[PDB]
Amino acid sequence: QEKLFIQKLRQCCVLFDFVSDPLSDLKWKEVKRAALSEMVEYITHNRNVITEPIYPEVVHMFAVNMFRTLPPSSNPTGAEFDPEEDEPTLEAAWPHLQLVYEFFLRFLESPDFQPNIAKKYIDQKFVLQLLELFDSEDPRERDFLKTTLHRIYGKFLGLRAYIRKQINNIFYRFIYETEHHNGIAELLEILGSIINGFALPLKEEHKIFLLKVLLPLHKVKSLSVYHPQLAYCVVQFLEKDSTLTEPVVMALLKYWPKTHSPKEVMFLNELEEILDVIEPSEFVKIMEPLFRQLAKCVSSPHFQVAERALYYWNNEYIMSLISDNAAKILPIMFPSLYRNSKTHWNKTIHGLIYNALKLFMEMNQKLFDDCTQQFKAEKLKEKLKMKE
Amino acid sequence: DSLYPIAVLIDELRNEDVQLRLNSIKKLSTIALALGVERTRSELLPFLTDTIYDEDEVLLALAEQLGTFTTLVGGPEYVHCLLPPLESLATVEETVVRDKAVESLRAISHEHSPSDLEAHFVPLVKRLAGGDWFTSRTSACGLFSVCYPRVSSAVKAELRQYFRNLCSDDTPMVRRAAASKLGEFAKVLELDNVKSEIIPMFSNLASDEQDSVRLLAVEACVNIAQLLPQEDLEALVMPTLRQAAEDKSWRVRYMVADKFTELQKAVGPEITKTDLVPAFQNLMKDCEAEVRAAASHKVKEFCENLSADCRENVIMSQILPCIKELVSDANQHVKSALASVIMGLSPILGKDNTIEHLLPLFLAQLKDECPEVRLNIISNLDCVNEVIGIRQLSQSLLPAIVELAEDAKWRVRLAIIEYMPLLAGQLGVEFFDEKLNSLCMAWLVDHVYAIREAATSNLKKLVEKFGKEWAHATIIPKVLAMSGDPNYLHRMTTLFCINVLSEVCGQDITTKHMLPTVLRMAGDPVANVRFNVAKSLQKIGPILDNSTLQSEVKPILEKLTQDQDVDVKYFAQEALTVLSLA
Amino acid sequence: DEKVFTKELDQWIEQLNECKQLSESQVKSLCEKAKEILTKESNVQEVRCPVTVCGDVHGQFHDLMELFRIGGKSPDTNYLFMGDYVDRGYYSVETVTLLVALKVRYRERITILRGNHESRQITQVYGFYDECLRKYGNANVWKYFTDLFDYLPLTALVDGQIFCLHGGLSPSIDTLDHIRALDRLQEVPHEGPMCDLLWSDPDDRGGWGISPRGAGYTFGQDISETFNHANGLTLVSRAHQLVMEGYNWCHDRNVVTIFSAPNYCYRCGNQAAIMELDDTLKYSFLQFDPAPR
Amino acid sequence: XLXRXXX
Ligand SMILES: [Mn+2]
Ligand SMILES: [Mn+2]
Repeated sequence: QEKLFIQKLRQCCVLFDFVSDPLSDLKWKEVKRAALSEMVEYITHNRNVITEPIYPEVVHMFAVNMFRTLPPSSNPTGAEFDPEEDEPTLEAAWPHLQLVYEFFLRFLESPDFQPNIAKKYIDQKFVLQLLELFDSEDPRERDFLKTTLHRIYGKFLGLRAYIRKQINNIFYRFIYETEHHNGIAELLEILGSIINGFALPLKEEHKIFLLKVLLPLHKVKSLSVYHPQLAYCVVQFLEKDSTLTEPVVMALLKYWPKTHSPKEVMFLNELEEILDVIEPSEFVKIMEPLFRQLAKCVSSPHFQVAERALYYWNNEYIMSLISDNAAKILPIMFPSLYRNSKTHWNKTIHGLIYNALKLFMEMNQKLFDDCTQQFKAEKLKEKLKMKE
Repeated sequence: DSLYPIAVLIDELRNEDVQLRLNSIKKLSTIALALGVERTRSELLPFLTDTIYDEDEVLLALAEQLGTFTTLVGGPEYVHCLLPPLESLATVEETVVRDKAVESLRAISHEHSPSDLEAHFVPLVKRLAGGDWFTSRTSACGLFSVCYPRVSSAVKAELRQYFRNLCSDDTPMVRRAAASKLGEFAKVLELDNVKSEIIPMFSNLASDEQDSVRLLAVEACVNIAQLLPQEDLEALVMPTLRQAAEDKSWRVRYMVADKFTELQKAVGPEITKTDLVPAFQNLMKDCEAEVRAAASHKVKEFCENLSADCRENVIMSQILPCIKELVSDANQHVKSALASVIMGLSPILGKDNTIEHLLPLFLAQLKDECPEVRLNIISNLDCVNEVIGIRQLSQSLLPAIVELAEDAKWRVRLAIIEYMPLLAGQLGVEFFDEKLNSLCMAWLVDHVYAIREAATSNLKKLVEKFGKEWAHATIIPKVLAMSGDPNYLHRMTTLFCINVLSEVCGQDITTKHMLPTVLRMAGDPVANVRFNVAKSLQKIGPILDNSTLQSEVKPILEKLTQDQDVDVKYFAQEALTVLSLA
Repeated sequence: DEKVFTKELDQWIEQLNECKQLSESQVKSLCEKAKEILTKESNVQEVRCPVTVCGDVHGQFHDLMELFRIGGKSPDTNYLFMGDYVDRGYYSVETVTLLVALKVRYRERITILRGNHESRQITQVYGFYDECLRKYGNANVWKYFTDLFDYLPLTALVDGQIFCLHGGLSPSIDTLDHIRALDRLQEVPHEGPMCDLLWSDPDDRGGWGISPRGAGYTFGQDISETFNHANGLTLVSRAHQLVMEGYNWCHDRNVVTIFSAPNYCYRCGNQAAIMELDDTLKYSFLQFDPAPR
Repeated sequence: XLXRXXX
């Protein structure tokens, strides 16, 4: 017929309360595998541009195939195990859900489908239940949530307060209570786009979002998983207000791994990603203790660290800065670059260093020399008197 | 003869080399000692107070230190002096530190005089509870239990308000806290208040948006139920406790499963029969493997705790049906769990029922695929025969046991090798010597050492069961015709048993039927077998008579002290110095 | 003068058995003692039967323990491990600290061989390094151990008939003497005979192939058969690649692999086995599941 | 399969 505001509101209810537990392998009667791929090629393939009838049978439908307490983890404890090595456990009856998401997505994503066709049909309580969901089926299930929550956050200026706050709560627990959660990574991406679009004169709840939530996320040990998605947030955050540069860098410094080479490398990597954008007026506030550390990194016995540390030397910009401030930097870096590199096994660094040194001459001959002087001179005494 | 070191730690508390600043703080006690109380109070605390430390390892240590200064700060009159810094450590981000900061306030709280408490200690709890940042509020919760009992009627009311506030916090995190502490906080409030005040919070935290809160509510339900007198149980506790047994989030349910026998006792011996029994089934048939196996573990203790007059009746018409189902579950951990306690039911249903009902299940498990379920059942047979007839055992169970004695998974072969000496004793030696001896002899030569070791010792326990004379006629022979196996691993097995049989074979049998072979082997090609021969003579040493000792021992225990292989050498020597033969 | 040390190792061992690490001050000492003892050994250590050949252990301490619950316990039963003591696992230190301890003590009862992992560069990448930190604070127990590693002999010959090596055969190596000439007293090189002995693998592609690993080559049935016929080797035993079944035969019973790290890296899900060689070199393989933790 | 250098 031509009366659809009753063919779907009964067709959806069919695919709604369905509930087909695919954990017995019986009753192979699809039925619904279509009802959905239907409401799809119905709202997608220009079969419509007028399906705004006041009716939230979609939501209810969704919040029934999705909203369930996630099952008990199929992955081990967590001390002797690294999540980057967790065998993904795929949710069965995916080809079923796979659509419930798809539909709900190609739902309020389409034009003419007003926001108040949901305003009070998609309330905090819906959001929240959606959030937990951020938990286990190889990205697949997450990936969808990542997107769904994205678009919901970018259309209901009312749920922004909540979505945000409730995301924090998930992180504070990740950090201080259970050092376990699968969608931390996915979530940060969401917060990626979010940050990249805050108020020009940054509200003060964000500066707290950054300082008391984001940085502390580097403390965790499973960091190897959401590091890159994280760094982006830190960096992106510094482009929206280079004031926070100092406190962000002082944080990464306080935390800085001491028994986890791999993390030490990440920090270095993220730290360059920051210098790369650092602002001269700011670079100065950090500079001293920052390079005071790089100093140790070069002097590290872990080839992977040192290697990544010295690479700082091939950054046009980072070098640029060091120059305009060689005065102070150069001597902090010397004892370690010029260090008596004649006591190693990694037949590489010795050369990797020489190269940095050269790159340090072409910049300020005089200083370079004068520092040598100063160094040797000192070294001298510590060799004479220090032999009684 | 000096006071310099101590005076230096006092200078290394700000040394900027965290590794040192630690040590100093980590001994912060011997600084306030050589410091001198009246000082500690006016120089060391106002220093730890006006100094924000970073690195956690240090912060942790300061916190743990501060809890013992009760004395070094001058005793109870001035214990309220340690508050200021701890109150700050209570705020710290990294939990552990603030967790210890809390562990301390509690400890030193008991040292405050009620007068001080109302004046210095409560205030700290109030300030922590009202903190801008959740952490503080988190902490605060752990502090009510310890000051309430001693403050005044006026303050007790103020505290109760502040605590309800922590329960109704905008942060899941703080709520989950108030949640866990809700139990211990009730345990101190006066009765009336448990009813009018605790109860409400209890139910709310019990129906929180966050399930991770709600489940902590079930834990405190067990505590609240022990405070309330029966009657009121069906009015204030039960609505909520049933509610949780159903709760959508399997996590909440799982709790009611683990804290079941606990809830049993608290509730009553009756309300149990009224609500929990049905409720208990529900869990045994839960949708979540966990909650199921969970309840399984509780089966044995749930019953032994059922009303004295109906136990057998309900275990039979109510519980026993579901059990039979679980035995045949799909999830190992559930079969594996229930199979490790299922037997404790025998002594409840009696000789009869046990054989008509439970005994069959024992078989079901005794033969299951999952090593666990087998292993877990094999372990409680030392029993059964104390219910079923020792004949009923050796007839409808012994067969399996005879088969288990050699299934794949060695930890299981073991499980049998251990339950042997009992079966042997109960079954009788003649039964043993006939259709069971061949087994205990087989083990003596298993591929896995673990099994041989167990088997070796096993003998000593049999000789203790059937007298020396029996060994010299059914054991000592085979245990010797083994020394002829080419593989040294087995070849040694011999010297091993010997080292055990002598412990219980009188001075005779040892000297005339074992000492001969413990020597004849001292001339073996594989050194291992040689240095062990030496180590053996030291074991069967004392049991020999002085004359045999310096006759057939020393001389042959000499022909080794001068042997090639460094080991045999050392083991021959340390075989003398102990026997006192040089 | 003799019961002043031998009575203390006995304890260090007892300790390491409860799974408690020795102290930094101790590690260094243990290692030295170990050095002097390993210097004297050849690159092709010739140890007599009977024995128990074990493979990769990778800091899976407890699962090492299980092994002993199977093959018996040293010194009462002789052993021979083929490298890969550290890395992956959660208790490297304890594990290696132990195995070494046992050498220093019962010098003739156990034989340890170097593995692709007894080198700095790897230990650093895969974990032994970090664990050393996470457990000792400095980075000295690591140097102490990465140093003792260089003296570890490359290969072992069981009664002149069975050849043992962590990895495999190497082009630059044709005869056992070719190996007795090498100088193992150095860190594992990226390319070279020595390296290969510790990285090579058995391949079905036949004829020296390129190893998808990064070092060493993929010798084949042909290459194996020859090597054996050459020096007079009845069987070439090694281990260096997870063999789901504990041990695998390949190249027409010429070369066999033996992995001893069950459920490897606590993730892989493989049985692990060890090979016993009785008084007359008889092949008997004992498989075992990861100890119940 | 944990990363070639060897699951
Ligand atoms: Mn290897
Ligand atoms: Mn390996």
